[PDB]
Amino acid sequence: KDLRKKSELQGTALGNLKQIYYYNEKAKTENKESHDQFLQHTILFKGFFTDHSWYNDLLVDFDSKDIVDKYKGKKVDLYGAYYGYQCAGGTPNKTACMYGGVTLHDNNRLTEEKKVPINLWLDGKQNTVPLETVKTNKKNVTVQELDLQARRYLQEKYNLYNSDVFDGKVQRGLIVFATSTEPSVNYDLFGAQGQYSNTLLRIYRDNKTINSENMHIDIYLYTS
Ligand SMILES: [Zn+2]
Repeated sequence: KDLRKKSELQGTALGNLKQIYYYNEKAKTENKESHDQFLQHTILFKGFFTDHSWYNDLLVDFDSKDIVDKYKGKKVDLYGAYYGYQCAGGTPNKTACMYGGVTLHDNNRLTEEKKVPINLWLDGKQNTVPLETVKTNKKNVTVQELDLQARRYLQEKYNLYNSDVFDGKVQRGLIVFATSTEPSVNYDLFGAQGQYSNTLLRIYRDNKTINSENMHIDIYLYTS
């Protein structure tokens, strides 16, 4: 183990994790481009939202200027969670923020949707997870795209981020994105930093991307 316990999470942090992974809508677009920037580790997509009530622009945060350079001016696809609190950079009051979630558009379409096999163990006992739970059309997919989908299932099925009072029985948990061609990426399900979206989502700022072709996800949940 030696993972964070949900009881170590404070007041609003648990509620906001449920907000992010269960209630909020996700930014999901194909074929966008921009060379606009706010700070040098960001890329500003002016007019990203066309139907949104409150928002207009999307400011994407990356780990460094080096990562920005790989996407700036190129045609890209986006899939990620965004927040409006403590966000600014474009149109005043109508700017939404996101960490990573950007992949190159050209030659990344798979002929058919790839269904990512999920292996799940609740207190050692294996549980069957439907194959259409986590899926993608990208050859190189951000871990964020996959994580958002997996955690929603965990919410629906296990009330992952509900307080104990509300049948939230899982206390510790881990998600592992196992690829055959590189080392695993694994997140502690209760290891987010802070209480708000602006800090809880920083885990995706590295824009970690993985080959979806022949990989799987392992999820280990514990009720104590
Ligand atoms: Zn595995």
